[PDB]
Amino acid sequence: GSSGSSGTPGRGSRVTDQGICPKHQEALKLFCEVDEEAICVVCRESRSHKQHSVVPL
Ligand SMILES: [Zn+2]
Ligand SMILES: [Zn+2]
Repeated sequence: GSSGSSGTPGRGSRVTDQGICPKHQEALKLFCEVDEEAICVVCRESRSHKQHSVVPL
C-alpha cells in the first residue's frame, strides 16, 4: 500500500489579503463579511459595501 505523501512546504507566515484595492487603490484594512472579499476604507464607505457588515482585517 503506497501513498502520495509528497508535497512542498508553504513559507510566508504573513497575510496577503490586505494589499491594495484595484478600484480606489487604498490600503486594504477591512473585509466585507457579506461578500467575503478584502476591501479598503473607500469601499466600506461606498454604498457598495456600506450596508454590508465590514470588519477590520
Ligand atoms: Zn476600494
Ligand atoms: Zn460587500
